[PDB]
Amino acid sequence: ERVVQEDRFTTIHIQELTCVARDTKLGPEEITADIPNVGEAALNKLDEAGIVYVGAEVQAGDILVGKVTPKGETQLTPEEKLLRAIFGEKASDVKDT
Amino acid sequence: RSTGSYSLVTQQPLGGKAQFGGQRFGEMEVWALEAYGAAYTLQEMLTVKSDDVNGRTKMYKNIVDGDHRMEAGMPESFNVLIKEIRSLGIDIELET
Amino acid sequence: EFDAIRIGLASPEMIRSWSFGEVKKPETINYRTFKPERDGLFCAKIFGPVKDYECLCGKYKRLKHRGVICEKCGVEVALAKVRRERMGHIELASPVAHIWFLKSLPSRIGLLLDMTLRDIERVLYFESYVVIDPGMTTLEKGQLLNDEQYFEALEEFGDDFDARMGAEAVHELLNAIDLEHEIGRLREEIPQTNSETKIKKLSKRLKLMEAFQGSGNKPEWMVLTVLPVLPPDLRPLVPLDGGRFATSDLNDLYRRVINRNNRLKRLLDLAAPDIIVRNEKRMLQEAVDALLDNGRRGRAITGSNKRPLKSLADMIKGKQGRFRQNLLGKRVDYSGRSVITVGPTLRLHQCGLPKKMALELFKPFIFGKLEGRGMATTIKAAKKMVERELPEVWDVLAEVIREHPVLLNRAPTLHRLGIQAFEPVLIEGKAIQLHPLVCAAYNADFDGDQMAVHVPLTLEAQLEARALMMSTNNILSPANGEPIIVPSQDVVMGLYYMTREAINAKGEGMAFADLQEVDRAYRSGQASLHARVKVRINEKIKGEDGQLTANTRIVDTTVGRALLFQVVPAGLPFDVVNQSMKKKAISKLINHCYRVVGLKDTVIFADQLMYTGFAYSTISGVSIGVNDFVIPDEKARIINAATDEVKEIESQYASGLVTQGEKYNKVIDLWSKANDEVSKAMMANLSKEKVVDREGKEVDQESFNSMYMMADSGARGSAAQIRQLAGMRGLMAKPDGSIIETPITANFREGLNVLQYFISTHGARKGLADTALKTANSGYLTRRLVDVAQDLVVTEIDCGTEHGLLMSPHIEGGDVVEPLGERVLGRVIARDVFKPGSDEVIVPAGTLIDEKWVDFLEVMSVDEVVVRSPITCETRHGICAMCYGRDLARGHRVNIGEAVGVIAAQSIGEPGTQLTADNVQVKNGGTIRLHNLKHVVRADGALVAVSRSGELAVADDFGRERERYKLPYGAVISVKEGDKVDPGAIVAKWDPHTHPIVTEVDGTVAFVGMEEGITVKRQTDELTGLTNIEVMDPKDRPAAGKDIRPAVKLIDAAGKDLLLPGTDVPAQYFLPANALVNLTDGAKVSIGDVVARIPQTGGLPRVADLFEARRPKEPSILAEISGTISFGKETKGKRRLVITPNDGSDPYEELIPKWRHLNVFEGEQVNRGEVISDGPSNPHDILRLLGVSSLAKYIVNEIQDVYRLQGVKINDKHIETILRQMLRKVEVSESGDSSFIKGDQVELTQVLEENEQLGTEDKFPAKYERVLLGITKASLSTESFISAASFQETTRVLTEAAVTGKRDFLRGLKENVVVGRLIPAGTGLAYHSERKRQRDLG
Amino acid sequence: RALDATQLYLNEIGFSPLLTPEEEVHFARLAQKGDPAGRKRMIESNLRLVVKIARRYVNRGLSLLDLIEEGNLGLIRAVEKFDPERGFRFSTYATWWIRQTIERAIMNQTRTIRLPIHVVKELNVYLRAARELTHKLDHEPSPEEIANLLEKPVAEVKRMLGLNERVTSVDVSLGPDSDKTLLDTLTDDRPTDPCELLQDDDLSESIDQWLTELTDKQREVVIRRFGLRGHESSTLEEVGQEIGLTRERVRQIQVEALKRLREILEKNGLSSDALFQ
Ligand SMILES: [Mg+2]
Ligand SMILES: [Zn+2]
Ligand SMILES: [Zn+2]
Repeated sequence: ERVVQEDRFTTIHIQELTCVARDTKLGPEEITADIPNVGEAALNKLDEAGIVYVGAEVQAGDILVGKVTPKGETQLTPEEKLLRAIFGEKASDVKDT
Repeated sequence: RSTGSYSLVTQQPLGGKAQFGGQRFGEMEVWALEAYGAAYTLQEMLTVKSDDVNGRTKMYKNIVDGDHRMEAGMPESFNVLIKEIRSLGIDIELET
Repeated sequence: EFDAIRIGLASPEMIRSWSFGEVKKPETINYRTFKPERDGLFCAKIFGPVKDYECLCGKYKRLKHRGVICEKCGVEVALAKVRRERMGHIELASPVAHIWFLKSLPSRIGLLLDMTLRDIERVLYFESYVVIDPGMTTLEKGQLLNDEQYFEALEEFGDDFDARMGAEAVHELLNAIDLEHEIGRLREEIPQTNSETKIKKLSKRLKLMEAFQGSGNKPEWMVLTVLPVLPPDLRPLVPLDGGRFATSDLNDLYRRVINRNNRLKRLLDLAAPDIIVRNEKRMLQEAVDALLDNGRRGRAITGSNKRPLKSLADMIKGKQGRFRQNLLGKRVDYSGRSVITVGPTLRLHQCGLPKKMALELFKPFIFGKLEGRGMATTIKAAKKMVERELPEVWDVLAEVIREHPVLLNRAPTLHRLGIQAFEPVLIEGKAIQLHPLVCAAYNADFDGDQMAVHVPLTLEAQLEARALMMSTNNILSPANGEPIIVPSQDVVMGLYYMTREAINAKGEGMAFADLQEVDRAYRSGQASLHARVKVRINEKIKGEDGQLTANTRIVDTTVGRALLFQVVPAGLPFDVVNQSMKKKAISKLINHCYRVVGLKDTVIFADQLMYTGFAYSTISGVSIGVNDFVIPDEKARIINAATDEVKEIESQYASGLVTQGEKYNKVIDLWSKANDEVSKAMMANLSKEKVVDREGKEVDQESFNSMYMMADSGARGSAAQIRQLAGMRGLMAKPDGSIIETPITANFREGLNVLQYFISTHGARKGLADTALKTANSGYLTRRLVDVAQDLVVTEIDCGTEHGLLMSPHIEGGDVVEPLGERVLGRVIARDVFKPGSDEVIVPAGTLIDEKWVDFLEVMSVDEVVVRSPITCETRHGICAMCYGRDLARGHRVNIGEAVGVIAAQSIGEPGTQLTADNVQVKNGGTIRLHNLKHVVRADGALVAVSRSGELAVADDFGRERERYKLPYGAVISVKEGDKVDPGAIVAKWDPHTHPIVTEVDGTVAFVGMEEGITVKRQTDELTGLTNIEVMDPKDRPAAGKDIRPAVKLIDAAGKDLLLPGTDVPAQYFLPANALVNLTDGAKVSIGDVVARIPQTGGLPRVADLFEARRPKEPSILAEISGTISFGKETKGKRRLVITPNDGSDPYEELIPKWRHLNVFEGEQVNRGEVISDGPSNPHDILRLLGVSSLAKYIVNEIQDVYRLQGVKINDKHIETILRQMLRKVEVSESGDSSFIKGDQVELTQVLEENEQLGTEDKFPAKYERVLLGITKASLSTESFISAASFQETTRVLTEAAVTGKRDFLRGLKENVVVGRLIPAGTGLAYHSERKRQRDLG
Repeated sequence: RALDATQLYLNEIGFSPLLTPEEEVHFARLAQKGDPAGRKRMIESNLRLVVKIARRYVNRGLSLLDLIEEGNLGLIRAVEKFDPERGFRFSTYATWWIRQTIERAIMNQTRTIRLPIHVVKELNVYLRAARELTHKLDHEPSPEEIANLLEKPVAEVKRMLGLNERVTSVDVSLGPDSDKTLLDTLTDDRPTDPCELLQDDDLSESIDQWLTELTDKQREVVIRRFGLRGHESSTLEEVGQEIGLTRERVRQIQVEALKRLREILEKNGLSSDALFQ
């Protein structure tokens, strides 16, 4: 345990994660700060542009950048629209990516 | 891995959803099970764990219900093989 | 639910039944909207809908509309999954010929119409004309018409003439094939011919006619007028990222055919002439041909792409087909992998599993346990509890894995033990904790190796993992009877140091009242771990049947041996732990413990040895240092002396005394002698160096050295590795194959030079690059062995046969290398063994020989036993349970349903990665008995041998043969028969240089025609060194005297003619070249006269070439009939080996080449099993000339010699199991009852001989002869076409099975795997048995 | 020997001699009344010219045999549709229909997704104008600088260039090693996971079962609005027309029954943060 408490064989690994914004024929992809079906605990780490701050501790499953894509002809299931009215969430035509 | 996405033509596990696929069960591991007496362990890993639309979905419902016996059905690797031989002008059916 | 998957030709009326619509347009989808267009390759009207329960228009999109079909733009409402089953069809305007039935090894269309393959290709391309129904014209149906010859036919005949060209002509030639009439014509024209060049052509054409009659396939269906369309989901057109689409290679092929079919349909209504319409019909030929298969005479389309194309046939062939890709691998669920890690606290039946992997593997079992316990109401809420890792989820996961075993397997699965089941326990970490004892079967080291996990779901698979695949069940090897789970190097090191008697130690001579006082004295530090003490022990004896009697005695042992007896079970005595406990002694104790106390007390005893070995190997801090590799002080006196003995030779090389080759063998054999002298002087100083003091003395005991203990106990290291650490390294090899003159006189402790280290790199990379072939060649051998012996499975309980092969111990050499103890252990006897007395038998009947019967046969003088073997079994379609035995992982015999053919191929292919005469003298003392050796006693008191089929044996006083020596022809025998031999003295002498001769009778013999000027030549040596009649060569003879040969005429002294008994012609033998006549002309000895003196690859590819039954590069020449052989003409170019049978009247003449030096002479009688010319013999002629008993003895003993040299051991049942499948086909010698001249299976030939005998026919003249096939040709003989399409060519086995209507059953292993059914072997035998008695019965 | 489907057709059309420039007048007048004697000789004499025209479209989408056979479809249409009252020439009229038939066939049998003849004609203009601009002087092809040379808007050029399908093949080995295919790595969006399929069936059955644990009148108005119990989607005024028989009373029970299922869902372990987040 001395070689672990003294930080002998500890190494630093740098990982790169890229997010590209293409131009879908339905609509272009833009980096924003509005995400559907999320809460405040997921948008506090982002900024007014939609990218996390430098130096923020990110856990497994956190959002790095904001990106939504416009969708058309979703054909929502009538059993699904009854559940959205329970809480009161508005219908948004943007896919979370 | 327990479940995940499957391929288009052959309904086999694969990656692409921030997760790896499954363990490939080659012929060397089949001979090891054939050397044993495990006939139900070999059929389970070939039909209900891969290439079965009605087998994987109905086996998952059984594990939650409590009981689990078998769901053989027919592998998708053999259903596609029949439709490809028939397209070559060669008739092949099941006499039963 | 289905059986007998049949395959045949597709009729145009049946192709339209599979289809749900006809495609007319070549497009796929619309450019604006991504919807399937109508009457195209992608059409929701013909095939299924795109979306789930919704049409294209949208008038019906609910569940209540299933059979209602919209009329405006909708389709039949379905589950959107029928797009994999719906098919189409394209009604072609012109017929197209199938290339699968046209371009193959046999001409399916050519042989059916008696036409050439090239000539058919000429008519199908609209180049030549053929005649239909010639009749009363001047030409034959086989005669074709040209462009200038056809115009003349309509002028002279006019009537009764019809000629066509193209695919409609081939379709017309098959309309009037007259199937019920053509066979009647072939039956009356086959027996008229006699040449074999026409028998194989008319019979191969005849067998194809009966195939098209009983199967129901009409010859008209070989050419197709309508082709099916593959479902659209099998050729998907899916989009990609960025709006880009991706299609398959079959959409453009299907579009190219529709583009040319619609163009041909429009070109027929415009009244276009024949010049333009014949080229369009030609394009439609290669358009459909390129769609079916690629690589034929029709080049595939290649546009903006490198690879040519991927057609329909390319999806099931080409090492990448869908049928072959699944046979080599398939991804599964409920799996995972991680690195392995040793766990010394785990039991044998359990392993370590991380908590992060157990949450993912057992996820469905947690969702069902949370709802049943009441923690979650729905499955959507239970899934969120696992993502948060709530504390109550760990209590649920601990309950779902309590009795649920998991499967662990390593990537290289060489044998059965590669997959074992364990009970997982939750451990903290990310590495799989593996048991240290199961590391030998897995062949897994802790260098970063990974191990895959699998979870059995059904309780049928959970019971198979506990009762069959458990780690505690397979404690013995499936190839031998020895335990595979044995203490490794780290455990055997602690058990060796504990039981290691010392001369003087602390607490020596004290007495202990029980074993508990020994531990109490050792833990207090008042007694050494190994000191000579005396302890009273209470042990129990299991030697008595059912009586576990206890005995209390006082023994004289050490302290460590008494502590080791605390873990020994009650059934074993104390004498099993009084030794030093080496690795070979512990494995023999676990094997003896398994046969006495059983399995439950053994799995808990092997765990105690691991705990005791790990505990006492840590107390003794054994370590390797720089002073452990002791160097003998006399090594410098041997190296400096050997270096001076080479300096005196190099001076002789500069003087011209020795040559280059003579000096090479002098310095190579010199350093090899000095290397063995250092090795024997190093082990003497390394083993007996520890000195002690007992009441005042200097006594030498065994060395307590770390380097010596690790090699003596057998933990790690051998004599070849300690030799390179302390002693000299020796002479190194070379990739060319030679040995370097200068050896490596330094070891690894002192260090090597720069040149000495560069030399060692030659053999280093040679062994590393050899491992790449050891995994590629051995893997190809174990795969070929499975493809042959996969269908073999135990099906019958008792065959009821008495045939069997004789088993005798290997007495070759001085001592028996493999006695009858392990050669008969586990085999059922075939015939009752008899004592030397009368009416007294040892075994009552066919019984299973266990360890209790081996010693009962060793006390008696029984040496031969007739056992049962699979190669002699009579069970059809399987192997008997009593003919196999009990050599497996279990103690009892084999059960019904055990696939003994797969465990036999894995037992041979697993150790494949480890594979690459002047005089005789009796060694021991005993009587001398000779068998099958007819000798003639001379007048001096010596014996002369004339036959070579026999040998000399040394009979023990008990009556057992323990030494066997082979004697050449004319070997003089010193001792007589029936006398006590002397151990160390000669018994007979031979002459390997010059082959001696023998004389039948004495008399004044003289050379006839020996003028010494042409035939022979009088040679004289220096100082009268040679005074005899020396023969001359045939090339040195004259041109006129070359026809005459020197011959010796034997005449009696009285003058009467002397003739040998049993032969009409006298003993007139011609003297060959390079011969010397010791006896003068007119005077010879009474017997034993030498008139003429006749002067004179291993490893893995050896076993692979031996199973293939290949002929060697220089096959040996053997005799056919027992008779007097003779020579023929030599100046012609060959050698007529004539032979006259003395017992029967049947002369047989054969020819022999001249470059093969013969070893037989003229006038000597040879037997049937005698060898004439030296050289390796193929296993083919040994089966015909001797039989099947001699073939099974030669093959098994030749394969074992390759495995016994490397140290591994395989039972003989696994070699005889593969040999049974090779000796399966039979061949008939005469014709008249069979169809062709070739042979068929012996299972079908035997079932037909019983019906013809006890039927209308009296005799059975249709005999047969056994033939031998390799592991490549015997695998092709498979009645199934599903399994045959895996290892053979797919496109070749599908065209043959289609034209014959081969209904394939699923009564094998390889067929039920790709289909998805249960296998007949193992637990699946109860499923196939309960269905056979309910299908063919009530 | 060596045999091909190309030279076998060219050798058959090379044996017919050329038609005299003064003999086609007798065959053209006979073709109007209808006779299979002059039409066979007129088309066979023009088979040597369709090869030189088809050889100009080299390295195109169609093969050589498909271009020769497509040009022959216009020859029959050119002979049957003609007028010999001019008398100027006859070979210059057949090459107009043969050349027009190649263009209509090279744009309909080349791509997988078929493009109509009205949008495919203007597409070749953007591809022809982009070729000359890229080779002006060390120029790189791009869609920004081409919008000014053709006076096209920025949003119009991005749609014309993007209209080209250019479909790829899934049976191609990705990378240098030919051991993996593109089709074996693709996934589907319509089918789902076996766990997700059971998850949707469980929640659908729990929603319908929870409706029974309420009033007998509150379950009928909710089943008619969203259409869960085998009904279709409707509005509030349609349900309160005949079945409801109220204007604002139906809207009052709808907001109370909406919150009645909210409390029974949170107590069932399915809160808003677990489903709606
Ligand atoms: Mg390793
Ligand atoms: Zn519709
Ligand atoms: Zn038997």
